[PDB]
Amino acid sequence: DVVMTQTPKFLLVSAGDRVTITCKASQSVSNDVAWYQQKPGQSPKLLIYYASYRYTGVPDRFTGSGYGTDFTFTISAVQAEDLAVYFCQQNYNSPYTFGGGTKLEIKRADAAPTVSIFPPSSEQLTSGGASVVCFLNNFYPKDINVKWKIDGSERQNGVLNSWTDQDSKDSTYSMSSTLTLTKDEYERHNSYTCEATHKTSTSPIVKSFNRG
Amino acid sequence: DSGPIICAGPIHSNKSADIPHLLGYSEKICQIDRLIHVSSWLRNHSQFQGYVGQRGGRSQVSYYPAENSYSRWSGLLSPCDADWLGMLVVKKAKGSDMIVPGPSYKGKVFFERPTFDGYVGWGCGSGKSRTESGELCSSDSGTSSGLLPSNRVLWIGDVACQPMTPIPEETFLELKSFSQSEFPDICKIDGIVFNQCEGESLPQPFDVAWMDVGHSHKIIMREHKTKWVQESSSKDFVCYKEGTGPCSESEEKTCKTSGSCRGDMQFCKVAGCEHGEEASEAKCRCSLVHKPGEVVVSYGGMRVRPKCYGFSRMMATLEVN
Amino acid sequence: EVQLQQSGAELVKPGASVKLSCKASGYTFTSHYMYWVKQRPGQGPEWIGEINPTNGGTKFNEKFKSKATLTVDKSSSTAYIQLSSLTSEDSAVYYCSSSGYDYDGRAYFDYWGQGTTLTVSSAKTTPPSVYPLAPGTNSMVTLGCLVKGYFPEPVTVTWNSGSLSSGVHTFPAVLQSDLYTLSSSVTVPSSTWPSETVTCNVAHPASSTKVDKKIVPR
Ligand SMILES: *[C@@H]1O[C@H](CO)[C@@H](O[C@@H]2O[C@H](CO)[C@@H](O[C@H]3O[C@H](CO)[C@@H](O)[C@H](O)[C@@H]3O)[C@H](O)[C@H]2NC(C)=O)[C@H](O)[C@H]1NC(C)=O
Ligand SMILES: *[C@@H]1O[C@H](CO)[C@@H](O[C@@H]2O[C@H](CO)[C@@H](O)[C@H](O)[C@H]2NC(C)=O)[C@H](O)[C@H]1NC(C)=O
Repeated sequence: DVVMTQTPKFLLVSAGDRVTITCKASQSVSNDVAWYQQKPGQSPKLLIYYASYRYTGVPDRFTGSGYGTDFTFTISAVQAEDLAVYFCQQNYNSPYTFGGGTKLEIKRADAAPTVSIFPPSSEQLTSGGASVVCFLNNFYPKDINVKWKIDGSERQNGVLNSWTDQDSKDSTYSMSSTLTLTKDEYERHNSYTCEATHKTSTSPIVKSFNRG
Repeated sequence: DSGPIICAGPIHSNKSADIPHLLGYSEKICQIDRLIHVSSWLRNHSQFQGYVGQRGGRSQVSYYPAENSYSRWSGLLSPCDADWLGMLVVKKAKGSDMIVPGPSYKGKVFFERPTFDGYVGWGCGSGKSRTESGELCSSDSGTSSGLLPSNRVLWIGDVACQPMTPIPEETFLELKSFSQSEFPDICKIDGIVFNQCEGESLPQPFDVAWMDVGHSHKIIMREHKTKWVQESSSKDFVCYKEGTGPCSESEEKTCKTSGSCRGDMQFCKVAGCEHGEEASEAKCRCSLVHKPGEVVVSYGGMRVRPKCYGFSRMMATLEVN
Repeated sequence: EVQLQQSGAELVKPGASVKLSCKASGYTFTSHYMYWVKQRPGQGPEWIGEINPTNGGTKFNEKFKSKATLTVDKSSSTAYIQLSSLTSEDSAVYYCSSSGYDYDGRAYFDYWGQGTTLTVSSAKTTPPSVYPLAPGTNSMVTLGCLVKGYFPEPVTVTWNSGSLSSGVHTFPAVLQSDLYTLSSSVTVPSSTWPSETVTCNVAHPASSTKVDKKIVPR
């Protein structure tokens, strides 16, 4: 019913910078808006209640301000820990409604992915499967391209990728690319190569191994 | 008659001064005198800095309606008063809490009313006050000191609050059933279904006698008898140092148990007291609070000692005929 | 003291219903509304409804009026949500929470369940295969664990029964076909690994599958 229009949908800031999230209620909600910080895997954690009161145990840097329809949430100095989605919630009149969150992300010095590749295990080859795993760890920014070469020939089918969330500690991203051939298909090639196109090096980071 | 219970009105100088938690009954009553409880409420819920009741304290709070029998007895506890003493809860109004028409809301920073199922207070943040309808808080430079006179506080209702005698649920269900009988055309009161009427008016101002008996909702009354019994229990006395103000919880527990302090007639009668040869060079003195006693409501052929007894404006919907 | 304990992960076929439960403890259950909020993967929260534990009275987000039935058992301090007519769009984390002003303690409180995960799918629950990743050397060394072909979520990978937690990257399980594959890497000093055994421990509760794989060297 009461729409909470939360801007911006995204922040990119450096540790130390001030962050201000705004939430405009489509109608007056008194001071009854709460500000939640939500980190991945966790439930929402209340930071600010009643528009402008820090919930107990909340660092000084988190503040909120507002009454009526204009609410501002502020991290006066973003710390790397503060990677999360932030959202206002109106709890003035039911149904209580949430701001569309704000993904806060930390702008940070660049970093090459430490890449490493991993042939199938003896246990997987026994079951007729052959996954070739490639970890690209602790890079920045999140933009990274991974290419799988089988003996120099690129490959796309059977390529599963996952990306970690930005790191709370070092503000870096990390990615895992898996290539599952069959065993038979795997035994009849020798070079399996993981190819990392990233902003840091000019030439794609590459690591590989050889064995049928 | 409606002066302070124990403490002349405050003259706060810092709107940022902390409100201390006081254990002593005479301490808490002194806060209630200085409207420190309402100021506390406002700080807690309303983004309010400072105090209300500057200079005038509790004796000068506005009331709706302004003729107000119970405010004359300073020792009669309004909902906010009981809330400070832990006897009920004045909750923060949210969107589903109806502001009754009638009161002069304009410029008010806090108002509260009994509702059908509880007690609801509306606050305003620092430097704001209420519009004339009371729907909105808006800028008010007239409140920027954060030390506001008592007339920025509005207590809706001729209401009196006291320790109840709990009643079994079946009794309340019978009172409830009598109340419905006396008001067959009231459907919802303050949003709470009271009678079953497929077909009802917009919520209308509803002035009604009522008692809170500690169940799901108040029981409203038309024909009912009330009786005020002076009970002289220790809640009816206040212990002070006549200049240094109220006494500690230890000091006041002494006076109300040991009978070694000073005291007016009723207190020496009921707790004993020592006049002459003051053992302590700074002894305390307890006196009876100005109130007619505890109200016992007779209703539906029953006698009740309720939490609150009041006549006040609520919002009721009316059945379509 | 205060705890909202939610019932465990749930996997139901579409069209089925599911009862999620939240046991409140550490506070007076009836003094505080219970709220249910749905959160889909990577989305913001959806407020589902509130239930008054005194009444069983409820206010709903209209989008859920027919999806969920809210009830409360005062006798066990349990709020339940009955989600019916389940489709894949009901897969999400469901939180119970109470928040508001605690008028007893005279402080605001905001308490959340641990979340309960619902997977709406007719895919068969499936134990994973778990594969060591030895790096077949330099200043550090990165190991790995492949947890492959399990359904449904969740899976808990720990390194060295959780004693190895720094330098760890467990990657979001990826769904493909109706099997999940999960990856975890762990970076340790080069003098640490071949000499000190590293083992990924992987638990897939749906299949009661607990397995440890020591990353023996190549
Ligand atoms: C506004 O919020 C204030 C902050 O909570 C609140 O003060 C707190 O009140 C509680 C109970 O009234 C006190 O709780 C404890 O107090 C002592 C401990 O020192 C114990 O003897 C009690 O049994 C109880 O456990 C807090 O001490 C008190 N905190 C502070 C900082 O004063 C006000 O009461 C609130 N005002 C309103 C109107 O709600
Ligand atoms: C306003 O009252 C407060 C509390 O009595 C005092 O101001 C500060 O209060 C903080 C804690 O709230 C404490 O650090 C000190 O008591 C005060 N510090 C400072 C730097 O002022 C003080 O009595 C009043 N403040 C004034 C007059 O400026």
